[PDB]
Amino acid sequence: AKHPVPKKKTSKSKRDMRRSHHALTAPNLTECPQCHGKKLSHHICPNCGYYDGRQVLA
Amino acid sequence: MKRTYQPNNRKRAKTHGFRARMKTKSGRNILARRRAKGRHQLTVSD
Amino acid sequence: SSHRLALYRNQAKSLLTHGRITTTVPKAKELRGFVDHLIHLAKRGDLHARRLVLRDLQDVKLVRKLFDEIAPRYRDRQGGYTRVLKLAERRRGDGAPLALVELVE
Amino acid sequence: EAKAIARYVRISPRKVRLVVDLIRGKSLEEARNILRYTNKRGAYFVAKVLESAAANAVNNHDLEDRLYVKAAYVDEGPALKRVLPRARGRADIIKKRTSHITVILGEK
RNA sequence: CACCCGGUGGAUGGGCCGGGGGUGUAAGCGCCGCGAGGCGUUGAGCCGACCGGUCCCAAUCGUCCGAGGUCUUGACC
RNA sequence: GGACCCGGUGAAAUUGAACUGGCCGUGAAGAUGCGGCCUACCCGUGGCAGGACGAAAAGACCCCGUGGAGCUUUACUGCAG
RNA sequence: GCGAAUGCCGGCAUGAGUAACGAUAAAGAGGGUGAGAAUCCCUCUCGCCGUAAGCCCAAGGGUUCCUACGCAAUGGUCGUC
RNA sequence: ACCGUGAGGGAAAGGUGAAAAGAACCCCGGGAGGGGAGUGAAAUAGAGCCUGAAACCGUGGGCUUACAAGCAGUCACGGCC
RNA sequence: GGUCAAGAUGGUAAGGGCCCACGGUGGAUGCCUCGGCACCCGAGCCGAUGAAGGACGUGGCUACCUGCGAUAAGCCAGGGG
Repeated sequence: AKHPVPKKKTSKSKRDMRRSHHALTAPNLTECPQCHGKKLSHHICPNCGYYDGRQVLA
Repeated sequence: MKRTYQPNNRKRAKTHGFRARMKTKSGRNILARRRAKGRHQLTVSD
Repeated sequence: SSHRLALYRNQAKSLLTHGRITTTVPKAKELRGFVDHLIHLAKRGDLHARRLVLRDLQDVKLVRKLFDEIAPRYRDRQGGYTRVLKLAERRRGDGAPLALVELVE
Repeated sequence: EAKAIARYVRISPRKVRLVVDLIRGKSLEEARNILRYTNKRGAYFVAKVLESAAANAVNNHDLEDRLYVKAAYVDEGPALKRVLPRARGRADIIKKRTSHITVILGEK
């Protein structure tokens, strides 16, 4: 039941152009609280446990 | 759904089986046909 | 509906037991207030109070355990007996920014 | 300068593509946290092909850090021609388009 | 998505707290009748977003990017 | 409950090709592509069906091939009984 | 001696990172193993059966059954299952 | 092999090298696979590994791109390379 | 030297179009052979002293291919080496 389907080879060009507006953007991350290193902006980690309280491990 | 496949040892077998084919003119025919002709195996062989 | 609850339920449950679990953003954000709320009841502390709290949780051990046990360790404050903390990672395939929450202590 | 790679790599060439198209031409160590703490799969992978990269060098291609990725790319190839529901009659297979993964690591 | 207000020198969420609204006097003990129940305590109890207090809770800490000032003519200081 | 935003996976018929606007005219007589004109930045996602004479299928309705196939009787002939 | 036969055969793009996850009987938490676990193991809440989502005899299919190792592909995501 | 209950249909798929001398060892890694060494006339001859073209997906560079129409384009004149 | 007033050219590209270099994907291609095809000369029957054709079967250690078959990669005798 294919009422509507493309009608003209999409054009690489365009095609991609389409797929164009797309794009990523690296995690905004920051740097350790005292953990020293780069963490997920706002969180402890396999480097932390801190923040202000030792709520983790390592 | 009942397709048409439900095999029946008893059945299929019987129905078809070395013998029979044999017993027959026809059957026999093709059979030794197949045989050479092709190689392979055969019904009942199945 | 019956599910919203259920949750709050077992989560409220499990938690009190440990006092800080690991569910995603929201999930936690709520299990808080509620669970939270519940607390405030362990605080009220009595026939009633208990007859509620349990009403949901369903289970002496705890139910009591908290009402008596913890309750106190809180008798003073003003709600918030929980500190919902987001987390660094995310469950796979998914990619859900889970998070952890505890009874502010 | 040296380089990392690996074909017969199961994954969305495309997807992959975004991968670098980020950490792309940039400080080692640096992106080394992009893919460490970025998101979408590939990463993991991507990361990998950076370590035997940073390695290979220093080890046999030699000055650490001062390094990075002068360039990085990925190509598709071998497919995985995959069969699916017979048009409820005729076959309809997709293709987990294999995935190559090269990537430079030269020193500042 | 973009768009608006706030980011602990905060009242922004929730929490609590008063307030309203809503359900029709609760759980318990009490006192009448073999029982069923009732009557009381008790307009109780319980309260989802509505109006507003209070730093209990949770908006910590941190990054990035961003100007410099184009060519001619003339009018005035 | 999908649809929408995330992560993971990841098809499908049709399609010469294409950066494809409205107009009023036109041509084989119902044109984004030809003429004159008027609005006209580059891309996108959530949609809404109108046009691309959209997709499906070399019309089954039509006629044409001294095409074919089935039933009919005082059609032709011939066989069975 | 080839665009060119809705040509045959093979590869390769489309739509398209949108359409689908095969019943709306839902899950969630703690521990354990592992290079790596929403998707495995133990455990504790919770939901669905219950005339079945019960065991049984058959017929059909034939090692699919257990145990120790392992995940390349098949498991429409993972996956140590 | 495979679709067919059957009679029957009925495929695709060859090539390293002079010979394995077929890659001990060290490296990132769970591995595959990638970095060195060694064979070597050459391994962009490296294990479906001779020649290995096109289509089609990439990575950099030159030029070019936001008051603009046509697949095309081709004639003129200009600037960058 | 600052201010107003006007007048004209430039850089900036999310992807994009053309040109160049380097991969990947894909196997055309040439050349090649343990295989066919074709025509000519040789030959021309097997069978119960259970044929042609299969079944299950041994290799020390195993699916397949094989040659045998139970005295199963073979047991005797003579010729060649």
